[PDB]
Amino acid sequence: AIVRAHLKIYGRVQGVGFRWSMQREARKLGVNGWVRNLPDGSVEAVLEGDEERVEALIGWAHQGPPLARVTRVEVKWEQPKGEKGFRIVG
Amino acid sequence: AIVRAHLKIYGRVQGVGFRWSMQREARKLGVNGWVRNLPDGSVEAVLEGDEERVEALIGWAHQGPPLARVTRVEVKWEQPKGEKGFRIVG
Ligand SMILES: [Cl-]
Ligand SMILES: [Cl-]
Ligand SMILES: [K+]
Ligand SMILES: [K+]
Repeated sequence: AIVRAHLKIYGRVQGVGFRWSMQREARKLGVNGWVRNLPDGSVEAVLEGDEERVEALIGWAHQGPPLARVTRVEVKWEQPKGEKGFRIVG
Repeated sequence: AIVRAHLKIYGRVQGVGFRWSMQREARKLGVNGWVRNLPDGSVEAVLEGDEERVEALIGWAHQGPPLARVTRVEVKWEQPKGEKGFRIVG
């Protein structure tokens, strides 16, 4: 089924390539959406596509790139909005 | 590469078949470890195996079975211990 996951990711997650690496992984998986930094130090993302591929990216987001140290992820499931491509937006 | 993720999972996560569904998904994916209910209403799990399989299960854990509502997952990455099979402990 097609799903849309809205994430907030916490930890040592800025300045370590999280957004670029997420985008690379989304494009490999065929997941559309976006990622951005928030001013509290967290990362916000929208992941939209086939449930298996979205879940794969959610799981990836608990590890992140080598220097990320994620402590927690929050997911809110949403109705698909027809995201096209995976973009870094902030 | 082999990884080990230690999770605490919060929300409406007990009394919804979460442990049974996680066990099913773990066995499907070939992830080793365990899951248990905690007295504060949260779920604790250890997931160990190939990183792609573990990541798929972590992603699944934010959806859960149909009635599950997962509000957050806390994660700690650990040194693998040699878990074999997945079981429910508590
Ligand atoms: Cl970044
Ligand atoms: Cl259960
Ligand atoms: K990492
Ligand atoms: K659910």
